[PDB]
Amino acid sequence: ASAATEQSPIPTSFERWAKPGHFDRTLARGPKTTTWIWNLHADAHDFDSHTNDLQDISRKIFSAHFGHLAVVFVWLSGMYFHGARFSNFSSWMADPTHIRPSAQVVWPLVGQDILNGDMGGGFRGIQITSGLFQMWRGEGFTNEFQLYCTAIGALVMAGLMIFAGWFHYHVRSPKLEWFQNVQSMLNHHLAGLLGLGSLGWAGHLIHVALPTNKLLDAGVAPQDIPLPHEFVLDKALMAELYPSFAQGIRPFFTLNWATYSDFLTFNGGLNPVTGGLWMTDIAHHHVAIAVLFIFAGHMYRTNWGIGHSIRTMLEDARHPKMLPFLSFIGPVGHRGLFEVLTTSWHAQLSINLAMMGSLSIIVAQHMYSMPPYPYLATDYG
Amino acid sequence: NDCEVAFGSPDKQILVEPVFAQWIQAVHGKALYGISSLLSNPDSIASTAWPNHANVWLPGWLEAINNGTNSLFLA
Ligand code: CLA
Ligand code: CLA
Ligand SMILES: CC1=C(/C=C/C(C)=C/C=C/C(C)=C/C=C/C=C(C)/C=C/C=C(C)/C=C/C2=C(C)CCCC2(C)C)C(C)(C)CCC1
Ligand SMILES: CC1=C(/C=C/C(C)=C/C=CC(/C)=C/C=C/C=C(C)/C=C\C=C(C)\C=C\C2=C(C)CCCC2(C)C)C(C)(C)CCC1
Ligand SMILES: CCCCCCCCCCCCO[C@@H]1O[C@H](CO)[C@@H](O[C@H]2O[C@H](CO)[C@@H](O)[C@H](O)[C@H]2O)[C@H](O)[C@H]1O
Repeated sequence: ASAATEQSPIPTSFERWAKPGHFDRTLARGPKTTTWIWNLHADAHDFDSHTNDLQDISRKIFSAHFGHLAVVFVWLSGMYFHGARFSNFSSWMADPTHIRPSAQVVWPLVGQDILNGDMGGGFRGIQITSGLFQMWRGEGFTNEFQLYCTAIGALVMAGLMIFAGWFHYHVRSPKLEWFQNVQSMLNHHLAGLLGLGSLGWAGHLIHVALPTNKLLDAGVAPQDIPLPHEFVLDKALMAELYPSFAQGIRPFFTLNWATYSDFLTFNGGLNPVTGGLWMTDIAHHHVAIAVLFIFAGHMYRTNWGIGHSIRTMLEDARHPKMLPFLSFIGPVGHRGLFEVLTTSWHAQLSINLAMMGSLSIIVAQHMYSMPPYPYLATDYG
Repeated sequence: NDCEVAFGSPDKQILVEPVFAQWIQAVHGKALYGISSLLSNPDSIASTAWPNHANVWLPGWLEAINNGTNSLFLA
């Protein structure tokens, strides 16, 4: 307890598993025909039909989100494990222009090992086109043990995510007033999820990825490269690569930022060695958008007076307060939309799916033309 | 057969011969296979028309069915 918002019932019972259709009143009747079998999976996740309280539906949605995050962590663990056990990642790390990325080998069964093609270096496997190798090279991975460690960490995170979804429903589930705090959610997601996330990744890039990639582009063999923590540990090794790390974190507080202009570059092109974007330019990007997203997260009034109220901003966007040619939306405007979006989960899901699909399309159109990983643009598959 | 040929084994295909239609090809006088059936057998009851010997169609028809260049009873 810390915010006094939980005390959820629905005791973890086992008997409620041998009675399919328990969620719907007509689904728990008694099958009769076969349409029931198909109806079982047609509205299994539709928690809106099952019950009528918005708070119970919100609790169910929150725990379903946690279980989904667990599924995605299991998938990530599997991808890192495939790159750490059934891959030619080290071979590709040595020669990423003549070796074909492969992270899947087929068992020698009926006619089946013909799918294991020669990938260069004597490796008989399937050529993966997921871009995992190019991503791991840019992040800072050099050997497969680091990939195995990341796989174990993702599996641990998956177990942790399936405990957070059981603890936020079967032990201490939030109240509806917590879910309706869109101001706090926007503040935290904008400043703590996106802002601090990209700030932490900029820290990783400045201390792990930029070193490793600079040595890789220089010509150093992958197991001749120091491990990332030495880049973090001693500043002499890191100051050999960059001469702006000799002044430490002093030019930042005294606002002498052009001192840092050799690892926060603003080149804006492609690395000729790798083919990907300039790694220093990437780190500078993440620093700038961290400063932008954190600053954006202090916009909405939460518990301290300062901020906006989205309800006020919505209710004021109306004639005669609009631009004169935009005044056709009338004297009510967006008045009832804050209560639409804080009481309907479907309205929120519609907006978020539209933005998520549009942003995935934007991701597709920005990664062929500005290839953001080493040796990505040349692997056309 | 697709999965055998794709996995580099055209020899492991299941190839079943149409033995009944190959035999009906033989009962008309096709010597393409090793089936000495009715009109393929030159001194058979069907080929000779024993009491009558009036099948005056037999040599002309076997000049055409054995001719492996027309479409009459393709292999
Ligand atoms: C100790 C383990 C445990 C037990 C005994 C229960 C028991 C219960 N839970 Mg549950 N829960 C758990 C863990 C557990 N939970 C965890 C770890 C989470 C976080 C994800 C949840 C989150 C959760 C929610 C949101 C809800 C419940 C509900 C319920 C109750 C109804 C059961 C039911 O719906 O039939 C279902 C029987 C099943 C076998 C469900 C299987 C589905 C799972 C998630 C597997 C699907 C993932 C799939 C494999 C992904 C790959 C897809 C594949 C095709 C590729 C029941 C008493 C529901 C309730 O209260 O009913 C009113 C409710 O809505 N639980
Ligand atoms: C504008 C935001 C933005 C952009 C352009 C990037 C770009 C990049 N990131 Mg990322 N990142 C971001 C935000 C962003 N990041 C945030 C907020 C986090 C914390 C959650 C991260 C955490 C992160 C990790 C862990 C990693 C990266 C990596 C990368 C590089 C890989 C390619 C890629 O992601 O596709 C390009 C992405 C886009 C085209 C769109 C980004 C989607 C954001 C979330 C939308 C933000 C909305 C904002 C208002 C922008 C305006 C709308 C816009 C879509 C037009 C690339 C240069 C990888 C790397 O190795 O670097 C070399 C890597 O592993 N990032
Ligand atoms: C990849 C991956 C993974 C991993 C992850 C990780 C590894 C993590 C992390 C991490 C992180 C994420 C870290 C970070 C951090 C951080 C941050 C975020 C920071 C900050 C800060 C700040 C903001 C500052 C402030 C201040 C100022 C302003 C000045 C004065 C001082 C002070 C302090 C006050 C896993 C395995 C899970 C799974 C798979 C995937
Ligand atoms: C797109 C996508 C994806 C990916 C994702 C990712 C990769 C992500 C994320 C994310 C991230 C990247 C994140 C993050 C985060 C971070 C955070 C959230 C933080 C923080 C903070 C803090 C909490 C800190 C604290 C501290 C400490 C630690 C101590 C000292 C002080 C300080 C303050 C510094 C996938 C494909 C999978 C799927 C689909 C979608
Ligand atoms: C205006 C009234 C019309 C009424 C028509 C009624 C239909 C008439 C049917 C005519 C049928 C002819 O069918 C009969 O076939 C026999 C078959 O051996 C022919 O026989 C033929 O076979 C021998 C082979 O040994 C041939 O070498 C020869 O050219 C010929 O004789 C007869 O010559 C003919 O008489």
